Amino acid sequence: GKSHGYRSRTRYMFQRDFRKHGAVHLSTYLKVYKVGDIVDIKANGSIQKGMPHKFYQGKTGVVYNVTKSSVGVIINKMVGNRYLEKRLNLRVEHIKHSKCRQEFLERVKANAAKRAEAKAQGVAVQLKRQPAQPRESRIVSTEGNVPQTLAPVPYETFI
Amino acid sequence: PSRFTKTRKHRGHVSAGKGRIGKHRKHPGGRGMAGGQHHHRINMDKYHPGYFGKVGMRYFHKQQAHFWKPVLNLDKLWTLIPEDKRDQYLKSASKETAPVIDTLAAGYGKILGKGRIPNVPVIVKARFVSKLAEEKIRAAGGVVELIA
Amino acid sequence: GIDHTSKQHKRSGHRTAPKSDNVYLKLLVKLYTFLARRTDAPFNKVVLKALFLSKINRPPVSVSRIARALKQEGAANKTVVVVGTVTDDARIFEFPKTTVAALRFTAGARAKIVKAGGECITLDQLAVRAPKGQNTLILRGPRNSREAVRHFGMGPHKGKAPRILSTGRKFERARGRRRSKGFKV
Amino acid sequence: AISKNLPILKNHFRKHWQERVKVHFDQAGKKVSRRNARATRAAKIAPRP
Amino acid sequence: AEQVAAERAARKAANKEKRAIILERNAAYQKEYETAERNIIQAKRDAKAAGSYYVEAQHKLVFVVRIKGINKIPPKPRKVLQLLRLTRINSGTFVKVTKATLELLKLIEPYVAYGYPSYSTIRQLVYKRGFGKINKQRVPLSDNAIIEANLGKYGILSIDDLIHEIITVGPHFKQANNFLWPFKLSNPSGGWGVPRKFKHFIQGGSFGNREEFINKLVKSMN
Amino acid sequence: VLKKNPLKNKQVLLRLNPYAKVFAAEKLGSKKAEKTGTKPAAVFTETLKHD
Amino acid sequence: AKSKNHTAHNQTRKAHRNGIKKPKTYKYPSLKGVDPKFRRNHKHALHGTAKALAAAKK
RNA sequence: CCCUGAAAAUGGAUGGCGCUCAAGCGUGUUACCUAUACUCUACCGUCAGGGUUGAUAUGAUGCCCUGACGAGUAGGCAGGC
RNA sequence: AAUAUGUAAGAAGUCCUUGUUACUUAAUUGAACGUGGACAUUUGAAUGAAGAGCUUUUAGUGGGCCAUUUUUGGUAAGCAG
RNA sequence: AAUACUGCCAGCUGGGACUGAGGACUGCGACGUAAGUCAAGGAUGCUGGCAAUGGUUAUAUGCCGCCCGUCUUGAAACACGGACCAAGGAGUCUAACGUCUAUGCGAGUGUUUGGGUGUAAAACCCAUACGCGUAAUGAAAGUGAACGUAGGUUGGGGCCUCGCAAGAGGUGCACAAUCGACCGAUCCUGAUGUCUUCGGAUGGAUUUGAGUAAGAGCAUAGCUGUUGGGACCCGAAAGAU
RNA sequence: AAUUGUUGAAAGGGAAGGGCAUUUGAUCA
Repeated sequence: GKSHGYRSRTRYMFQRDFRKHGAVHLSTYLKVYKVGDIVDIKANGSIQKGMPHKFYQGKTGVVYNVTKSSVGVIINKMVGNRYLEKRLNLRVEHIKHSKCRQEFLERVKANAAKRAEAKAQGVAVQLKRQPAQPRESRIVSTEGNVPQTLAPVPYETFI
Repeated sequence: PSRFTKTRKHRGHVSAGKGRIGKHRKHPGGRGMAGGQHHHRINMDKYHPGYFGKVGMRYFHKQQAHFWKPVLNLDKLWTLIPEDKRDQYLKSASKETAPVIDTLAAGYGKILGKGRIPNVPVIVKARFVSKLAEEKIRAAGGVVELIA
Repeated sequence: GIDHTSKQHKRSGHRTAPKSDNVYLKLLVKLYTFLARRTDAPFNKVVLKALFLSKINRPPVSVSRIARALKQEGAANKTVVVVGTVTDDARIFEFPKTTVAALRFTAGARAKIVKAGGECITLDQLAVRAPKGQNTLILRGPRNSREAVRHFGMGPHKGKAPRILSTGRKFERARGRRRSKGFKV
Repeated sequence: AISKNLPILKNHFRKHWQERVKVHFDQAGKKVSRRNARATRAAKIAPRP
Repeated sequence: AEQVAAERAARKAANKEKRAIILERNAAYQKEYETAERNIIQAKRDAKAAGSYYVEAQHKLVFVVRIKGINKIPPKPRKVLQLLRLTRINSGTFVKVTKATLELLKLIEPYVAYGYPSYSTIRQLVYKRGFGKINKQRVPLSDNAIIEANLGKYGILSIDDLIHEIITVGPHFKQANNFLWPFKLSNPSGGWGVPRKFKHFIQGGSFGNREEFINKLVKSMN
Repeated sequence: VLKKNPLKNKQVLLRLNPYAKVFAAEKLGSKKAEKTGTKPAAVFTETLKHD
Repeated sequence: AKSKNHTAHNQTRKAHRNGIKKPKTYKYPSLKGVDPKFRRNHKHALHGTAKALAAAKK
């Protein structure tokens, strides 16, 4: 027949990295998790208790519950034509912090610092980011950089 | 009716509003309530839970006369008194003369405490009373008389 | 042709002009349309929009609810406006003086207001006194308190008043509602 | 047979009920006949009530 | 009731003052255009003369027209076209050049032709097929009053000001472009010039970037 | 009631652009540039024809 | 008489006709699945701060 | 490029007529014809945004202004004989 | 690798002071909810949006096929998947 | 120097086709120092011919065009029914209902079971009962909803005040989520008293309800849908008396 | 009405019937 289990088709997914087997480094257990923090989910093969499902591997979610050694994650799963929230409790081991949120707090702090300093005089704060604008005009000098003529090479039958 | 019935507008259409791939044949799912645990179990479990099975014991020859206990809350207690004297008895808040209500005669066999009746003396006669209703009435200044 | 990003020739989804054939209601609707078109007060537009509401969308407003609304700070000297019917509540005993304008007034509610010291005016009189709706307060009754909306959205693990005719034992209280006969909802 | 969120109805029409349909088309006629019989009895039984 | 003449005179005075400001601003814009063009030309000349090469700045504005029908379109390019306001064939919009816009154009390149427009073709487009968006309606622009009323908050009050905002990307270029309805052009008068449109410009077709060659196609289609 | 096209109706063109009259009077559409002359460097001259 | 078993064709279009909607978020989320001790202490703290606010500002 | 390889049964298919510095083959450039496709205009219907009780004057479900769109089986709704 | 895919790009935010708890901490030590107070041009990347959100009812549907690309069974199939 | 190529002209001008919508003025512009004029928010002037143009049908010409309805992914098929015309012909009715809409009354609602009256199956009037709702939860015994301005907080139309406007503060009906309070069941702890086994005050629950928290319901009619009935119409091979 | 006979009109190289536009014949304000 057909087989669709809790750990089906995870042979290369729930597997430790090369030369990275054994116990887990004592850094994950020292991370402090609070309600509202955004974290990523990455299953670890050494610990088989509280392991997330295949779908929730690599997903990013907010923390809503704190337990002895576990946190609750809310993940939006697309079923049919709608997104449904899923509150799943996972161990600390199979969860890591997300650096995008930290970059957001850093940008916010710099944003407020610039809003203070620039507005102390009140001129062109320009607190908003901009994309890659087209390059402006430039002048190139051929002092020791004379353009070398290039021609296509003949076809060769090297073996 | 017939003029406003959609059949008149459906006249001309071959299927008459019943489809082409599936024609309006006889009962395809059965007659009446054919199937409640085999093919209509999904609907019978997601819309009408509790249809199949027995719950309690059996009460043979259950007469609906022993359970005739109409309820009347405290807020709708002064409505039984006629309006022409309701205001008079509202302003006359004295213990020597208070309005008397016969809830049994009004058709209510039980009084429940809800409504925060005004602090006026009153007399209420009922077959059954509740603890909260009695406490509220006695705090207001009235008394509850037990009648049969 | 156009790769349409939305439905073509779609209706606004709102009710323009009353569906009823009440001549007085149409006259009031015309008057409030004139007001809301030649004035700038949003009160006229709100009243005109509420005049198109159906019976289920226009629940009755009780005198107790009116008193509760007027009990707010600074609302004592305000004109209550109810787009619908004003009912009488026997659970209240002290009704303050007010001025309530509504389409239809229950006889008991009208008697209660008259005895308290208020008056019952219509929407036309309310417009005449306050063309811009000055010092008015709009009251709407509970719309979700109907018995027909409890059955809406029925599903497992919802508890949404299954549609039944009889009540009591052995009436949709068996397997599917208890853990002793299988599953619970 | 079984459909969306509708109530369960118990309709007791499965025998030959079409042969036992009693429609009281003679309500007014029966009332008139009863009144006439009452008047006739009152006339017959003398001033007795 | 004789004050009609007084209001007429006041209206004429206000209109004359407004026209004076418009004329001054138009003269300033024309002087700036001539100065910029001459400055670029002489900069190229000095770069050539001094034993160097002048690398012109990349064009900051492009014009994109749709050359494909609304049938047999993949969903992601279709959505990108809807977001870029290209729902009719032979419809054109102006686009400010950024990284995001460049990657957007790289996705729907097969169904559009885009290139760097010039001041003359921009002015011709705005004059002939220039339509605004007021109250979600396509009201034609035949006076500066409507433009001032619908764009005066951003410092734009005339058709020449709108053209200036289009050609030179500024603080309010987004609003200036959003106010303008997409230009519904016709088929080219002299033809597309290629036997097969659905091939790249280097491959011999209208599909793909045309750079400065888009001006001739736009004027032929307009 | 009807849309008149600029660049073909002089009245509408003048109404839209008051500067059109000054432009036509000064003939700014055909302006002679300064008669300046610069010579390209020998490096560029040789690179042009370097095969 | 064999028949087609399973196919995902047109399912994406069917789901996209009515655009896929993100769940509606609220300022106060549901408090289910939370630690019972934390919920009890939150109830006690909420009662305390409500009483303090009522006593302070009237 | 062309030729042998390369043989199926009613009489027939680059559509055929026919074509040989092609009207065959690859590539380069202009002009020419057209779809219910594109731009404008006239009319009808639908939708949206509005004006119009300061009248004798009626149909404010009436009149007028502006913009956009108009395919279709089963099927739904609405207006009419 | 490419493609495909999740999250964040702000007022439901940030910062200063300090009220509550039966949670917790050696402990006013942390957590949640708070009060007061400060930050509206440029409210915190680009683009777009005949506006968006929400509820009820129900007709028909539950036999598909073909086209590019990836690809299973089969020598192949206008074969099946 | 000229010329080829590309791009510009708010430079001029020759020729041809389609269109004439709107109907006293309202606006934006130009000429004219000024009167006034204009190609400036949709065409007028003059003149000629007749009092034939054009509508319906038949034929002819250039082009296009397979047989109606059903089944089917695929019909015109060598798949099915049709020689023609005239008459009849197919989602109707009842009982209980669901959503919506209209009317009447409204914490009440429904005369027509019946009685009186009656121009006589018409119409009018009426007392008590009765149907549903106003209280629900448990198998049942039973019990039975305000610590509060009928709670706190956020979002929230409207209203009030300040403010030239914009904006700021307060109240915020309806409705969305969450935290609280009370009622029934279950698990618990157990205050006085006492027919020593009765009585269940007070304090809780990751428990549970088709609850309360200023009622919204009842009657009739209308579209659509379901059930039972012969059930949109027609058709079996069978069984019994 | 199906069907049939006469009179009057039209067409007819292995079908008839229809649509897009017009000439001709008959008729029409």
